[PDB]
Amino acid sequence: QFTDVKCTGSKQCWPVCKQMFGKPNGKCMNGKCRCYS
Repeated sequence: QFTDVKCTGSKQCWPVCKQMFGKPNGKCMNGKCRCYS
């Protein structure tokens, strides 16, 4: 899924997603994190 927090690339989005949802991977999109499956 998507997030509503500031990201600075996939790397920052990995822990951020891990925390929010629990999908330790993901990518960033012009400011917000994205998770994977």
